[PDB]
Amino acid sequence: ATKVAVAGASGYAGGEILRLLLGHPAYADGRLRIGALTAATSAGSTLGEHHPHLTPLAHRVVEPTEAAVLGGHDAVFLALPHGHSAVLAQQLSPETLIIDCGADFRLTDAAVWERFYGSSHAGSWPYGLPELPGARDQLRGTRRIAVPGCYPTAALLALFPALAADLIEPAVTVVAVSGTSGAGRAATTDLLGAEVIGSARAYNIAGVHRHTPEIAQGLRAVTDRDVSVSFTPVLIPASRGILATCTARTRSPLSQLRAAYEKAYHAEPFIYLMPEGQLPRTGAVIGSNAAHIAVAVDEDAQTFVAIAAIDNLVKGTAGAAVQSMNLALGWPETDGLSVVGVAP
Amino acid sequence: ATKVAVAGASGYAGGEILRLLLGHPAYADGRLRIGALTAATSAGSTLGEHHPHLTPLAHRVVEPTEAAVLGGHDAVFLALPHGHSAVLAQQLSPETLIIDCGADFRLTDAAVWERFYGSSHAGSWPYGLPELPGARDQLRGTRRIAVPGCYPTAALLALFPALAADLIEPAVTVVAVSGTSGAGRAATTDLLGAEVIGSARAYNIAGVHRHTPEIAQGLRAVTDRDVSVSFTPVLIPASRGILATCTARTRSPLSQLRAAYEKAYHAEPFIYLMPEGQLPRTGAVIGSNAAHIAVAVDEDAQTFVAIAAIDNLVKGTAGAAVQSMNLALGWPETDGLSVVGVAP
Amino acid sequence: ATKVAVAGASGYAGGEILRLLLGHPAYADGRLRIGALTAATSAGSTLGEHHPHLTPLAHRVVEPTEAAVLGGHDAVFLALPHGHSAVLAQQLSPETLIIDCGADFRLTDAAVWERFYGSSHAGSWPYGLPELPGARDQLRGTRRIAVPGCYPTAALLALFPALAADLIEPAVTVVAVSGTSGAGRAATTDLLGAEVIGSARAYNIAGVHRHTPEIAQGLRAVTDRDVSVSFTPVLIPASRGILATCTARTRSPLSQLRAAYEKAYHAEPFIYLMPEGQLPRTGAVIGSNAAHIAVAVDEDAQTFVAIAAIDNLVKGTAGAAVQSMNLALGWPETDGLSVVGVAP
Amino acid sequence: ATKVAVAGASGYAGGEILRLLLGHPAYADGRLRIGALTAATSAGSTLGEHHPHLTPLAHRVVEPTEAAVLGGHDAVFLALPHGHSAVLAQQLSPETLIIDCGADFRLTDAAVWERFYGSSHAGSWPYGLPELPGARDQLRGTRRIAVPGCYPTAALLALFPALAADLIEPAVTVVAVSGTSGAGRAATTDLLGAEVIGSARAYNIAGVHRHTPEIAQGLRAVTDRDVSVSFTPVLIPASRGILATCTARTRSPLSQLRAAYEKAYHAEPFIYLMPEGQLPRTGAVIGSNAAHIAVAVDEDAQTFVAIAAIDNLVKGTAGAAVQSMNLALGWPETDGLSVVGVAP
Ligand SMILES: NC(=O)c1ccc[n+]([C@@H]2O[C@H](COP(=O)([O-])OP(=O)(O)OC[C@H]3O[C@@H](n4cnc5c(N)ncnc54)[C@H](OP(=O)(O)O)[C@@H]3O)[C@@H](O)[C@H]2O)c1
Ligand SMILES: NC(=O)c1ccc[n+]([C@@H]2O[C@H](COP(=O)([O-])OP(=O)(O)OC[C@H]3O[C@@H](n4cnc5c(N)ncnc54)[C@H](OP(=O)(O)O)[C@@H]3O)[C@@H](O)[C@H]2O)c1
Ligand SMILES: NC(=O)c1ccc[n+]([C@@H]2O[C@H](COP(=O)([O-])OP(=O)(O)OC[C@H]3O[C@@H](n4cnc5c(N)ncnc54)[C@H](OP(=O)(O)O)[C@@H]3O)[C@@H](O)[C@H]2O)c1
Ligand SMILES: NC(=O)c1ccc[n+]([C@@H]2O[C@H](COP(=O)([O-])OP(=O)(O)OC[C@H]3O[C@@H](n4cnc5c(N)ncnc54)[C@H](OP(=O)(O)O)[C@@H]3O)[C@@H](O)[C@H]2O)c1
Repeated sequence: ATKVAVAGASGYAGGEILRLLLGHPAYADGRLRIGALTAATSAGSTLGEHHPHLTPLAHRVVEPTEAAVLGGHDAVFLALPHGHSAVLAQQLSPETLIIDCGADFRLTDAAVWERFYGSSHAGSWPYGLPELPGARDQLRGTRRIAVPGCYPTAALLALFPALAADLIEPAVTVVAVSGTSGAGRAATTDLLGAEVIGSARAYNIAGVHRHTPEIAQGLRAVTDRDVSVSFTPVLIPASRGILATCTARTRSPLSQLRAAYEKAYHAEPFIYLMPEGQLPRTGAVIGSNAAHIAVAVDEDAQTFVAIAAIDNLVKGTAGAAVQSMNLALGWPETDGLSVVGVAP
Repeated sequence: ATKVAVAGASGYAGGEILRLLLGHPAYADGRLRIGALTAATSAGSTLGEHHPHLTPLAHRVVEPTEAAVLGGHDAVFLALPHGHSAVLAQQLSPETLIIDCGADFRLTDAAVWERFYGSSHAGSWPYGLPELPGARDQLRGTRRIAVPGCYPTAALLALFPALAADLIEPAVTVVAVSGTSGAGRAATTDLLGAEVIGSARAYNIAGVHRHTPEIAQGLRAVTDRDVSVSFTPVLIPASRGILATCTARTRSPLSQLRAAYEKAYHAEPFIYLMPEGQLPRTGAVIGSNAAHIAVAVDEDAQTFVAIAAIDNLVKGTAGAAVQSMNLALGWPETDGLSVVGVAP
Repeated sequence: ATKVAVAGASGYAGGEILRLLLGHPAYADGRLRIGALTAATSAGSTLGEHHPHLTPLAHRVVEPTEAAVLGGHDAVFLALPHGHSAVLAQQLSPETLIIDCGADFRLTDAAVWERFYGSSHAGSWPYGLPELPGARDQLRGTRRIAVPGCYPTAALLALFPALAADLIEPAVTVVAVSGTSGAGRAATTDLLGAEVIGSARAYNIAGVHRHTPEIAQGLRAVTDRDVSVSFTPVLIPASRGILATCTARTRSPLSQLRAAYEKAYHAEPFIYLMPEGQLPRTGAVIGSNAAHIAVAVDEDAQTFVAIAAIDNLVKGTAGAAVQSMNLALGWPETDGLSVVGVAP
Repeated sequence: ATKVAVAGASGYAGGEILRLLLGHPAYADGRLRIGALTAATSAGSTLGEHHPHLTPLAHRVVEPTEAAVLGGHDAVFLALPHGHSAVLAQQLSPETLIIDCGADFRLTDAAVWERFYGSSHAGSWPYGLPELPGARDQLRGTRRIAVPGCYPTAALLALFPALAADLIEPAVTVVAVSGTSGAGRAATTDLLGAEVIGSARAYNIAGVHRHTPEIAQGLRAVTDRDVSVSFTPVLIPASRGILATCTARTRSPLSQLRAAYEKAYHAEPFIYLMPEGQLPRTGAVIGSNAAHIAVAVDEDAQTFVAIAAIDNLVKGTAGAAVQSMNLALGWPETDGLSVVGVAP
């Protein structure tokens, strides 16, 4: 049996990993066991005090996040803020499958990392976005996964097919709305319900958001040209969901762009291209590992437009982690990962 | 193979039955086929124009609700407004399993039906609330099921253990908040998003709500005493969820009340009694077939208080329908019905 | 010119006092000036860092909450958590008008205060609910005001006319839903947007909420029967608004109850009795100082039902404070207090 | 006295005009009277059945929308869907002040109008955006006003100072989120609460939205350069508010751009440039006629970023209508128009 530990089990990403594992077929038949659940200060509390939706695990006592407690598990999810997985990965048995939700091993340019995160670059692990060209093969049998950030997942799925086929200019604009669970459950006044309800605001604008270079990195993997990214995130009064509106200049006809998206995504089970006349909505993908995508051309503005909707906690985090865990373990990639949303 | 038709497939309850069937183990192993999907004016359209979250069924063409279309199915869900079940059930075989989400066959007193619904009584079918004393036995192998209303489900789960144990007075008060999907997807000005968002309102107050006699009927099934029900529903700015606050006068001690609930619900897989110090929240049960329940005693007011949270679309209707379907077909009662909520 | 200080200016109640003062006619004609704005940890920041909606005051620097800073003001609003007004009030001049939004001076029974607040009783000041029988006369020319809690404001307006006329039994039940701004802006995980959005929950149930004795106290002021209060508050996903559903057994006819509410409220400018066939909604009173009320009789359950909607930050706090301020200073009671809501 | 009629009084824009008129100083001192309130199918009903927040007018009976009904009024607000206004305005006296919230008289190019609205071009009236260069001159003493659309108001305020100073390129991108009251109150399934709540969706993308040429026309008024507009609107689960994220290739450093916005807006009472390190939020402007603006430069992407927040119903429509009314009547422009938002 694959014994699984979750570090950061009391946070939003850790809770969603547990939700997905509880529903995974390997948990049903005993090939996957849910072992130690650890955190920082929540140690000693029961899991139900943080995740009342996870009633089968509510009685579990949260433990300290120490190598000894996380030891003895074949797979370890790290659902912590960036800064801990580098040292934590080193203390663990190297045979252990380590799936890091944080950013520590995402970036391939050490100088880019130091500019945006202000610490020593730890390195890079296989990127947990299996639909990216080349990425799936690197995850088969791997023992190290860097799960993508939520906004990059939406932006890259929206944009890479057009850019890989040289059908748009490499200067892209991304304005993405997001529910507030993407910010984590650490209490701040700016994330308070009364503040968030009934309001929308852009934040970390004009290149300072740390996902900007992660989008750039993913796009550079499919083109020769110099990539620039204008990325604006906008917080909206929903708990989950990302709707990324992505634009770039183009002179290619719509029919060519449509065919490029059909070719890239016809055999990708989690990507759904909208029928003609329909557009994505975050409500349709909530609680699923799906991305819903539509493309169009603004002829007057000579601008390509791609819309992508994902659940930030599933395809944008925990579902990507479980998807990559499946590939790493040699299990069917779709195990435990529904494409069906929970709407309305 | 059990072939299933869903009448009212384009509505909220029909869409949620379909979501649950797609995840049901009998669908996965071919024991259950999803057959004809019918409606009224939406006949001729594709299901994706109504339920974009159900992408595996998006291509299905909605058919007319006609006995010729519903025939040849081993099971037929009726997810229609009340008024059509009697005729449709007359036209289907007695061996066909018919599961009615509407009210037509819920009430056992013709005079009560006439007073609250203004029409002749159709009769009554086994009530699809398996947790009620005596209900499960009536549902095993049955071919006719009347699924309960969503508010009675919450209220009856909150109250019947105390009342059946003679630990409270039979004059009960229920004030229940509900998300707006409980009203259905028919477009009215009062259900418009701009109206509902940011606002709460009680409606159909002081005994005019048709679920009042349904609550009373379920309580009279566990006591000979003179039941009265003060029921106030309150619409709140959520899409799903019912939180029923239920009260009754008592002089019994809390210890005896908690023991009554633990005895009644210990072996009930969908009922979760909150640990000491915790209270239910609708967010914890969304997308699950669970009910979360806590009880307390207000000594100064000599008042018993029971709180119950359910998802109105799952345990409040479509999950109850599939739960009853499982019992009717001799399948494991929990098949396809998770207790794990989709939160936050 | 009346110089006004606000202690706790960085909080929700303090911000709403300032919003109302900015729109008060005395502010427009110079009779009223907004002086010191004080807090605790927030001292040293600008007001716009806390209340970006108050742009005319955004540049104001928040000052420490000290007697020296607060001195030299004709009126001082205290918008602090309970337990600080006694120590702060005793350091101001007795001729200073002190208006306390907290509970410190609301309760008239020292033993009840100690039970529910766990500290020594400070005493009691004129209660800032002018519509209560006898209350308005105690406020005229006063220099001490204890502003009521938000739930008691709704429950008392819903219930006192029936109880004062001996038309209902004195055992009352109140189930009130509230937007999340009633909990204050101090950051807790339970108040985070992702948690409160899409979810509802009762809290502090079965008589432990500190507003239970405050409701009982107001009701005891209109009757000599023994009062008891079953009070359940319910957090819902809105930022503002309280909808109180209040019930009591009755043997009086509806016409008599209706007449008692018309008599009590016909001359009350902030109280609006719903037209026949209409019911209150919190969205209709947001941003106004109004209460919208309807009453009914559940004949089958021999139960009176009263529904009251207020804005918890206006008539439930800062509007009541400004309303009482007007009375204390001899200004027209409605000055700066609109009855028109901001909907949708 | 100025007698005012409102056509389309039962809708969202008409109701918000009435809210502002009720708080206008001319209404308080008798110089403005609220006369005929008209609609289509809601004629015969009372206004309270549509706008329960407008309790001082709740008793008013809605009348049919006929030119003879609207005659005899010194000022007429038209808050109807496109069409109607032209036919109605032709039958009204040329000495009547007509303020049209619809699009009929906004556009100055008949071929553009035909292409996006599919009807004959009625002409064009002075555009009701007083902050636009040259606009205030045209509004003084005018008897005809075309009020701008909500999204163009936000986009033009965000972009025109940069473009007028030739500091950015004329190919602009706008992605704007909007609360659902922008869609009007006509009941459709796509606007119902359960659909809108918890979901976000772009609509009318890639140049098909009718506000695209309106944005382009406003920008052409400040540059003789060729303007292109990529405009994407996104519906979010709020009832009010527009947050426009506007980008363009930059040819300038932030200091020059900030200075240009300071110069353009320091005089403007409704336009608030955010302090250093603060960004707009729609919650801060709800219920006010304010727009909050911030600008930035993404150096790595060489992209100018401008964020604008307004209330879609106030500065986006009814507030702009009343603002232009003041100017046309020779009244103080800010009369009845607060800059203070109703937050949280
Ligand atoms: N949330 C998303 O949508 C999303 C999407 C993509 C990627 N991610 C990434 O996933 C990671 C988790 O984010 P989140 O949203 O889940 O935040 P969160 O809800 O606040 O949870 C953070 C968890 O990490 C634990 N923790 C914090 N510091 C710790 C320390 N020194 N040692 C051990 N445990 C510690 C916390 O334990 P305590 O309870 O004791 O504090 C908590 O359980 C982040 O790195 C994020 O970048 C998140
Ligand atoms: N929604 C809940 O939370 C809930 C909970 C418990 C019980 N129920 C009960 O389940 C039933 C469905 O409620 P709902 O929320 O799903 O309403 P809904 O969303 O508005 O949809 C109703 C469905 O019934 C179809 N329909 C209406 N009239 C029909 C007719 N003459 N012939 C054939 N089909 C017709 C409609 O087809 P078209 O699309 O063509 O109109 C539609 O698909 C109700 O009786 C309700 O009491 C609902
Ligand atoms: N909010 C409502 O709906 C409502 C309704 C009715 C009555 N009330 C009552 O009004 C009062 C304020 O509630 P709230 O919702 O506004 O809470 P809040 O949003 O969290 O703000 C509390 C304010 O009090 C300040 N403060 C806290 N401790 C202080 C201390 N030792 N010394 C000086 N200032 C201190 C805080 O300043 P810092 O920012 O520096 O911490 C803050 O500005 C409460 O007593 C409440 O019971 C509230
Ligand atoms: N809503 C916004 O945020 C916004 C912002 C900027 C500009 N505008 C513009 O303002 C106008 C009103 O939009 P809205 O949001 O208020 O829509 P709405 O909420 O649906 O109301 C539309 C109003 O127009 C009336 N009406 C409809 N058809 C009519 C007809 N043949 N004859 C007479 N009256 C008719 C309606 O009366 P009945 O009740 O009888 O149907 C109703 O009162 C639109 O042109 C819009 O472009 C709106």
